[PDB]
Amino acid sequence: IDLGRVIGELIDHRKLIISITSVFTLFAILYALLATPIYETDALIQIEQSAPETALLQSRMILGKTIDDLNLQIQIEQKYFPVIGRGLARLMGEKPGNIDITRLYLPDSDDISNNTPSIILTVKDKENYSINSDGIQLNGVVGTLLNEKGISLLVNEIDAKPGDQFVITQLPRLKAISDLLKSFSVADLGKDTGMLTLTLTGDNPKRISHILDSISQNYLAQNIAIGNVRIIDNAVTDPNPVRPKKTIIIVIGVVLGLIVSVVLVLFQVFLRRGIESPEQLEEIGINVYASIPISEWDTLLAVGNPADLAVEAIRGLRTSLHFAMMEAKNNVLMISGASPSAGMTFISSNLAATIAITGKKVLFIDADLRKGYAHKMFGHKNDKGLSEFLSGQAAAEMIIDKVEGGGFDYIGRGQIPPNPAELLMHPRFEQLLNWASQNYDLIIIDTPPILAVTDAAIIGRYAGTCLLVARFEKNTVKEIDVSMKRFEQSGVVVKGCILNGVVKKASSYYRYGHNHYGYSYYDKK
Amino acid sequence: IDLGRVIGELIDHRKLIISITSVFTLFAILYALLATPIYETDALIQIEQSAPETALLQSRMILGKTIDDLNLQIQIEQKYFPVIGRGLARLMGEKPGNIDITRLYLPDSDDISNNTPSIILTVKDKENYSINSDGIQLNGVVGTLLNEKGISLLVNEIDAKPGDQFVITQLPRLKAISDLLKSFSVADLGKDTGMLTLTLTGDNPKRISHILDSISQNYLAQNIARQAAQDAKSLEFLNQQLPKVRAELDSAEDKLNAYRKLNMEAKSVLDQIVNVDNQLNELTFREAEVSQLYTKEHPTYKALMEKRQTLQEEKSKLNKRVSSMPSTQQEVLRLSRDVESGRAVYLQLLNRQQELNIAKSSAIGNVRIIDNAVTDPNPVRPKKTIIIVIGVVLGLIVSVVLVLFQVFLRRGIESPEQLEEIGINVYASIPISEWDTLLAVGNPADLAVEAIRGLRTSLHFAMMEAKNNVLMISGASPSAGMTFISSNLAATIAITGKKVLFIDADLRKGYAHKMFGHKNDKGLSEFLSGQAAAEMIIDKVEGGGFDYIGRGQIPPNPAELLMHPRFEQLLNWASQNYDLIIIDTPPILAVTDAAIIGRYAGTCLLVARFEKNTVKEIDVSMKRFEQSGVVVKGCILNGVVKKASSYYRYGHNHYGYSYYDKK
Amino acid sequence: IDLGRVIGELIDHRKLIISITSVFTLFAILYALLATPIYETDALIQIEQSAPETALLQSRMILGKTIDDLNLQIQIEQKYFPVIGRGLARLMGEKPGNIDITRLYLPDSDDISNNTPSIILTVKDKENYSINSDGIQLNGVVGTLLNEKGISLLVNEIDAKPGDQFVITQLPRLKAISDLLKSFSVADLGKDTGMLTLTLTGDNPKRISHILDSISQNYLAQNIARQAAQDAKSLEFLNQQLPRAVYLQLLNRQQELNIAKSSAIGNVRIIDNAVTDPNPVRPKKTIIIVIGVVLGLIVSVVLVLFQVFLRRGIESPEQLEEIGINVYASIPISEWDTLLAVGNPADLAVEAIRGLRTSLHFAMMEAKNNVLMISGASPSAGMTFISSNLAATIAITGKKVLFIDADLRKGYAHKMFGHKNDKGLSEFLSGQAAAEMIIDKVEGGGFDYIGRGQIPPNPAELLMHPRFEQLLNWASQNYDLIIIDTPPILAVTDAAIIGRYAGTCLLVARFEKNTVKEIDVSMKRFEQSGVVVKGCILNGVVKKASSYYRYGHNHYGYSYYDKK
Repeated sequence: IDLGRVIGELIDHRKLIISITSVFTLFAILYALLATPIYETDALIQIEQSAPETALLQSRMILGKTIDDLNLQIQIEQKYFPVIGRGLARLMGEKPGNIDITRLYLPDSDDISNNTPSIILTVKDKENYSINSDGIQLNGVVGTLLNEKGISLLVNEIDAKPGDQFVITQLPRLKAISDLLKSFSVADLGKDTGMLTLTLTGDNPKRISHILDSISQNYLAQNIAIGNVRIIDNAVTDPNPVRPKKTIIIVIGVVLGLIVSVVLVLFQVFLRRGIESPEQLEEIGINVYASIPISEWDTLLAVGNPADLAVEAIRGLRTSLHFAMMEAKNNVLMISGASPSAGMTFISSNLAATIAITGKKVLFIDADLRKGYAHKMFGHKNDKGLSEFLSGQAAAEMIIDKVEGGGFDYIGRGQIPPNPAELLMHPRFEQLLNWASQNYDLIIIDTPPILAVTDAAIIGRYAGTCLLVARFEKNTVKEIDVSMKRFEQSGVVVKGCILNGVVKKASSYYRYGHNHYGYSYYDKK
Repeated sequence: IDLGRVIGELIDHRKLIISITSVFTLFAILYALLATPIYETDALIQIEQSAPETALLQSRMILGKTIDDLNLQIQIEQKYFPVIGRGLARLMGEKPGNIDITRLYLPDSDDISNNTPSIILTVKDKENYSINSDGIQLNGVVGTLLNEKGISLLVNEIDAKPGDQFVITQLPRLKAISDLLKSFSVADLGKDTGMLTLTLTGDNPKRISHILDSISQNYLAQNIARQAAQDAKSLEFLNQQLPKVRAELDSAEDKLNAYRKLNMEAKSVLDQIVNVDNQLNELTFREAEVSQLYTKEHPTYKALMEKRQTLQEEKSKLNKRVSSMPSTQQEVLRLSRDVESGRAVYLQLLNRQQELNIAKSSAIGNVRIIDNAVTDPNPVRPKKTIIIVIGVVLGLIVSVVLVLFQVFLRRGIESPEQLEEIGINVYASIPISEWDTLLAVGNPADLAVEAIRGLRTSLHFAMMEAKNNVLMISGASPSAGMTFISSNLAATIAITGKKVLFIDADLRKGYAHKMFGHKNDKGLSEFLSGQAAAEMIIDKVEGGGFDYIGRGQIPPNPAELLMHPRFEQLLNWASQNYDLIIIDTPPILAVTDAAIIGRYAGTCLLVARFEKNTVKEIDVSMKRFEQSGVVVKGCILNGVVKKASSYYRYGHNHYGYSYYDKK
Repeated sequence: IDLGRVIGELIDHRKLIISITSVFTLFAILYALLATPIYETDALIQIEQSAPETALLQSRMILGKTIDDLNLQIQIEQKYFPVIGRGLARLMGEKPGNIDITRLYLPDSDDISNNTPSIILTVKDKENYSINSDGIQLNGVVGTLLNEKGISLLVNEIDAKPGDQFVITQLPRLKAISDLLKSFSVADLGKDTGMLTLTLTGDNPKRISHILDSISQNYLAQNIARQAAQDAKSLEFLNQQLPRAVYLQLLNRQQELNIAKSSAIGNVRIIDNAVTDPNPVRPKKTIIIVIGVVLGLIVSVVLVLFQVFLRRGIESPEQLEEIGINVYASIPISEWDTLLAVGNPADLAVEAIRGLRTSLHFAMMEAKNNVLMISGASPSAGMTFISSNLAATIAITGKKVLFIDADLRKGYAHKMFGHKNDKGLSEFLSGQAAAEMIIDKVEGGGFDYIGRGQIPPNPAELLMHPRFEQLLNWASQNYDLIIIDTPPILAVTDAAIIGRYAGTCLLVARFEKNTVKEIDVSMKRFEQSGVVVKGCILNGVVKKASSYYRYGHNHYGYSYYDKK
């Protein structure tokens, strides 16, 4: 692999790379916007040490006293149904509602697992509200305390709009202490100075500053009730959130999308075996006679769009065949796919059309007695196709039908017989070929793939020329070689191959200095 | 790839390299010349340790005093419309105008995000000015304070030319402290030494030294008041006053609760008066401290009573506004004023007690300011020289990687050597002519015409021992110069006294008829489709000497017209009247017409384009011709350009010398 | 590459190498002898610490007191127009004049263009002088102060010659402190020890020692003042506390504090006062010259290496013979309108052409006819020099030689031999001249020549006329050898047309200018047109040691005569 191969592969998969990278960046931006901003407050404390002050500041004594003072065991969360509701609600601009609760006793359900009782409060106005723990509806009022259903609850100053729901949890005191301890940090900036820097993170900037001030003053009061701790700086909140770090999140999104795109591209590059250029077949010693491009398009393409790029390639194939087919036993050309859906009847029918327009009589036999659909494609008197002639119940003149937008006669397969391979072994097939080799200038035979069924091997003994049809990416070089060796093993010589369905690729161009797709050539008018 | 290869590539792509490098250095130069200069000031403080003092100097407590005295919450920015207007105005010598604001209080929106209210002040003269917060136009005069629409402002000593605009922000005290702290630095410099090296950076050299002087003197006066605080009565005074103020606050809170158990203008004037009361109380305490540690005739004390008189006038106006509003909201406003002023005084006295307690128990005695703050007039940023150097180096690296990519990603033919390696005979390398008449006729002394004459002499030797005198010339891709080559070759072989017929068998995009002047009726199409004879389709080129057959009208079936026996009849007839027939044919990788025609031509030549075709393309064309029974004699490389990379990779550039007597 | 190759390359390029190194060294000596010498003074301070005293010495307080004492805000520079006038004036022995200014007050415009005001003082005699700020001339005298135009100046002791100019700048005190601090350096020789080394650099050896003594004395006075301030504060408190045993005790304490206050000498000791080192510390001339020499050598070697690796021209006949191109001669450079073979028959290039003639006699037998077409690869390859001199050397041997100049585009053999320029080869080809009107006699020659004639508009198509072949067939029986001169084949096609009629064809390759691939391309382009080039003549060979060490031979040839 070289630089040109790498860049060509990247250019080919530029849609996949761009899509995957943009999906990753979209997810990163969606996270950075919808992630709740977590703020930071800090306070400065002077010690006259600082090793035991840290362990006493984070003790459950100070922290629990702070929680008791500020009633931090009453958790209130405005209710948004998804994991994205809070973020987008902040993004639009709706101010998040808060209700001040000072006295809360839930019935202490204290079941096997859920140690934290929780209710949902629904705001009905600025004045009254409703409560539902487990569907039990209660109606309450700001001011007047509520003592009903094992519920004691005191709301002051509801600040929200009606319809808002709030999950209100009475979490245990140690859970609250652990929650405070998780976001509270004590450090010493100088490592030798008496100063301690207290830090608290949280989503509500005012609440965390109040909490850190309370921590500072609880520590101060504990010391005084003596070695003079003094509060240098009270807690103030940085208004810029410290998390989420939007820029690094987006950058990691972009970089990770690039890495995933690149690794998928290399997996696809090293895991594809199909044909990529005619050079791959010509290395094996196989003569490629045309590389037919993809046509973006029941009429024949060589008729509904004679100026199409694929029809031009097929004309090139016709001129190759006029030279390859001389010094052949007869005017019979057997076209065989390598695999099903190799685009082989497309090629044979359009080749019949382009050879017919040159003033030659062409007969298109559809000897795919298993899945042949030429009759469907050309319109049809479906009775008396090839099977009926082979099984003895038709004459040669009764099975030939003329294509309207054609110029070539054709013979349909007929009814799908139960024994397609054994009808073709009848001498009537060779009699039909010998008869048609006098009334027609060219006979093109449609055959099933040789790696599926043996029918093509039987038919190809009576064919002067035999051409395989490969699909551009679907068929492998080894499939073509296996097909030609299986033809040889049965006494049939494949003259060469027709690569079909070629698409424009930069990897081809850089790997093999030609892409093999072909130029468009007309004066635009 | 060797040294000569790389040198040749650099020489060839010198234009791209120079342009990219010059663009990068231009960007670096304009950045270094337009970025705002950042000056640095430094002081030297002597300490009688010093790590607690380094951490206490950078505390919000010490810095907040500097924001309070120097009004650092009033941000004034001279308004330049672009991101570069300030720098280019500095370059043109326009002195940055400045205005002095001693009192600014905005309507204090406090929305979700914009915590910093902003207004725009336009200068009209040396005396009056205009203001527009949110489109509301106001007219103010320096001196006389302005109280309008919940906006209090006092602008003094305006020193800008008329028409100058300024963005005035009242950024919050904590934001002011953060901005100050981000640019402030304190270092002991010895670890034992009492020597503290304070530094401060900023874009105004006169202002940062005032800030650093304020910081140094704040810390100095703090440590001095530490010595006199031990015996001072202020401690006991605060210890007695704080319970009284707390009791008054509790009484006010109880009264507010009893009365409770939202007019826009009422709340706005309440906020105005609360702010005025905070400023007045803080100014009273600052006046006391200054009168203790400074003199009355000191300029600071003069600023103090001037600001006090200003605040008193503002409070009087606010009280007059209150007296005009109905008593129903007046009662609520008075209760709110009492509660908020009690809270403010309680907080201020708590801060006073905190500062006094911190001052008292400081082990450090005499502190002395050795070097007052002085600003280095050479900006510390931008570092112009390194900026321009990085610009040059970055431009060079970018140019080198672009050139390396374009060298490793190119596949087009670089010399006839590439073709002749594959066993393809090149018969001429036609150069690019900088120049509707034929080049071989308009400029018979051209360089490309000389190459084409060489091609003529090479063809006379190639075309001997051929089947006939028919020469088919086919491109490899469109726009390979195939018709240029064939037409000028007909022009050169014509002047040698030979009868040349130029058939244009490109029935798809043939334009030789337009290029030679057209009796376009009865072209090759009409003859092929049977509606014309040979004698009526041959025309004569005026500046030529060779006859030509045009394509005619574009048929719907060019490849099927060309297979007619009429084409071979025409060629067999013309091969007896003419010494040479040259046929213009479409490319073989586009259509198959050339493959059909080449069966009737005794010699066939492909025209490759210099950089636009690949060697693999030429080989694919020759093999596609061979597969149809046409044998391509060789190739004509076309459009060659002079390249040093050819001269170092191969020994020859294949471009060709110019040879005439210069006159 | 090997040792022999690089040695030969340096030997060949010795002129470039020596010239580049010489230019670099002249730059080095010019810089070393014109850069202003910088002297360094040193003083020794001992502390009985050492970390804060270093920062105190370099503080704006001590330095500012020094500048106020010595008036360092007045900067005086002798005026020389170039960046080299001062250096050359020092070289010529001109003692630098100085003026002593004790009081200066400039108008202090302090505008954006000029922050520090400046005037120019022109010395007219030992006493009087003139001043111009921005063109306004004012006359002053030593002694009598000048107070005019918002300018006050007191100049004392002018020591200079008349016509000397001095740029006098008034520096802001902070700028003077910045300048002083830049050159002043405090160090601790022990890194812990109380010993402090003070150094100061500058272009005036006496001034820097005065400044460093001022700094040291200000620092010492400040240090002893600190001990005296505490002692005087204690004494002042005792005196203010004076109201009988306590009275006598306080009197004794007052006397003790007086004696301790006056005994100032304390923490700082000035061991060495500043003295200037007479040898300037900068510019370090010898190392500068060494760097200049080495840099010139490196630059020369790099340029030589680039020229060696980027040259593609022919360097020996063996390069051509590697492909299989027969080289029949290598013609050296002749150091030299008459022919070389006639003006200087004993030249080295003419001897090489004689060797070529004897080689050609063998090469040209079994050829179709006696026609020899000589073509170049490039113009200016020496085609006509070789052709004409070869014709001369073959004509002195008593053979009929016809020299045809078939270069119809830039042929100048007629201008070389002297010309009856009418009826050249073009005129014969154009149909308007006979064969016999175009042949002319070379005067100092011995061979006939046919000039090209008037430059035709179609040189390549005239040569295609059968008249040309008729002329060759006719001349092939009236002459023993026809030498035809053509344009180069990589320029035009005329040589390929003419080579159809020549029995022998030879390419002339210029020694350094042409490339081996160029000669191969030329021969293959000849073959493609049915013309077989017998071989090559390398021309313009020069003597090179790189060839002698790379190849076993230089291919330039010996001179061979008996010197008398």
